[PDB]
Amino acid sequence: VYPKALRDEYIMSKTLGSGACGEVKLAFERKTCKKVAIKIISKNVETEIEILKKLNHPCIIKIKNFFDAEDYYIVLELMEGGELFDKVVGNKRLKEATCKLYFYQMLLAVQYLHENGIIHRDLKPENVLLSSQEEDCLIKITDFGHSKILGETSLMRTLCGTPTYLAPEVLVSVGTAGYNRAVDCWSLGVILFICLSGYPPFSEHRTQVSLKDQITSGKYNFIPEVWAEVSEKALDLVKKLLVVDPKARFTTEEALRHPWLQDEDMKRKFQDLLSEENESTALPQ
Amino acid sequence: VYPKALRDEYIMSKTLGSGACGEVKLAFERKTCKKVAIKIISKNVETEIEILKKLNHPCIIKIKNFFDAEDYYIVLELMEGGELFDKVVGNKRLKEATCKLYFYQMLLAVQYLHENGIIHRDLKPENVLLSSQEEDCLIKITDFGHSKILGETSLMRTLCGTPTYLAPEVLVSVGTAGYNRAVDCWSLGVILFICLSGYPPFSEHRTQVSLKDQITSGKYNFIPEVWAEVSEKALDLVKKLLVVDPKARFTTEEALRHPWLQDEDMKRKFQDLLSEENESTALPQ
Ligand SMILES: C/C(=N\Nc1ncc[nH]1)c1ccc(NC(=O)c2cc3cccc([N+](=O)[O-])c3[nH]2)cc1
Ligand SMILES: C/C(=N\Nc1ncc[nH]1)c1ccc(NC(=O)c2cc3cccc([N+](=O)[O-])c3[nH]2)cc1
Repeated sequence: VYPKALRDEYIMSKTLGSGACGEVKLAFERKTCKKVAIKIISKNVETEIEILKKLNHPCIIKIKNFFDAEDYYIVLELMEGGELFDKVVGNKRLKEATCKLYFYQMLLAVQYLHENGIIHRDLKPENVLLSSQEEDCLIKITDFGHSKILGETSLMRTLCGTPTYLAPEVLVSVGTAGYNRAVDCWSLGVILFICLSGYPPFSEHRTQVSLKDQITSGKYNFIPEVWAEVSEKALDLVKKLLVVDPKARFTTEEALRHPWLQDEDMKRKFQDLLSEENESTALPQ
Repeated sequence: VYPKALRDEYIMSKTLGSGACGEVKLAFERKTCKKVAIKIISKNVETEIEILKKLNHPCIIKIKNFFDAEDYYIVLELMEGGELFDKVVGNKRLKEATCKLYFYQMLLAVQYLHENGIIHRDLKPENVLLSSQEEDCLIKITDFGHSKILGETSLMRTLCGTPTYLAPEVLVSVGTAGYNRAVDCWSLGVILFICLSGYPPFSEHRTQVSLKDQITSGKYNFIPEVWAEVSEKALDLVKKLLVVDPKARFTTEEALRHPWLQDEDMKRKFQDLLSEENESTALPQ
């Protein structure tokens, strides 16, 4: 049975989805009679909730409520469009315009995370939720289970002293430290590749090369026929995100300044979708 | 003034030492009238205490009491010999025999840490305490302020899934992961070098090469005249600990099996010092 304090506030309904350690249910908030989603995580979820309670961005999910019972229950706003995964599965692909709208929002979300010292580390189509069943909708990033808070590092503390007794490998790691966030830009690149083409850049399908070797050489699977209808600009961005050196890789800022995203129609549609979502209280002047 | 709960149990006395964020005082336990040391740390000290409360080895300091007040107060057994630092400062050097006794204990201490999933990360002569003012004494490792508990890593969790969306640098790091403990073997190597020779292997004294370059090339400063009186075996061990590749570096096990430590007289003296320290309760048979 559901925990009493959850049943007290919400009437639980049908299943909307079902992940590995969890499941998502439709619920009705008793006070308002409005629909919510409730994510169940079976037994640092509590610290995932505190990360998410701090963040305030339209393209990142918000926690409405939380119950820590036999299992964890996370209440959030309904995302009726479901997962992005379902739009790209089975070689389905989105219009290039729709890819741009979605991707712009993802970049804004992840930029906001990185500005706020948070790395997601598990960006995938499964973790991108769509607001509605309409093509032109808002998206939100979810599932912060693998996320990490950037702070003062062990390395930074060590380098304040004299390294008389310090191991060489620690000194060598200074070259590449502080680029953990680049893992999210790589994932975005892979997500963009999938959205534009309907297939994954790295995959064991009809190849001899190991997945690991595909990834570390950066040699994505390019099938000209699938890509011919896609613009050069969109593929150019993909290529700047799938750079194997994390220091040369495009950051979210660099991506947002890329020609592919200098598209005032797309941006207008995003802004229009935002005000439509919003319900403010009346302003002076 | 000292906190009331500390004054309740102990009478505070003279200063024995004074580190950067702290100071060490002589105290008398009221109940027993026996001497203790009290380390003051001015404001994860509390988790350093919990690490130390779990460990049980004769060459690692034990916490007798702890007070978290305006400052932190850590009560421990008196180590009347003081810091090892003071035995090696000003180009002073220990007899080779004394170096072996001390170093054997350090290896046993650090082996015990690594077997128990703890890396110290700040092994230095300042953090080695001596039991008595006699040459042949027990030593204890102290100051676990930079220590880290080894556990299930982010990497291990990532590698359980398929790396479709995983950045190449994460896959590359698999080659060298799980060798963090080797930093302690390097420090031990530096400590041994200093003990045997009376001077530091890496240092900015009369050289053009930067400290960092000295360390990452592993090119220690070898002065033949200082070393001529030291055995080949002792220097051979030093060289196997000051290896720049952390995977080729000697572990504490490898060091303990080194010819330099196959010395039954040294080991006899260690065992004799242990039973002397100990006060058991009577045994059946
Ligand atoms: C925060 C979180 N997971 N965190 C963790 N932490 C460790 C494992 N999961 C979520 C994971 C998935 C979530 N999914 C949904 O809200 C959702 C999925 C879904 C599928 C179809 C339809 C809807 N819907 O709201 O209409 C849907 N909503 C929401 C939250
Ligand atoms: C646990 C710890 N420090 N932890 C942390 N954590 C962040 C910064 N320090 C210690 C650091 C140093 C300690 N030093 C001593 O007990 C000590 C130093 C010293 C010097 C001369 C004589 C004695 N003595 O006990 O007779 C001495 N005892 C003891 C504990």
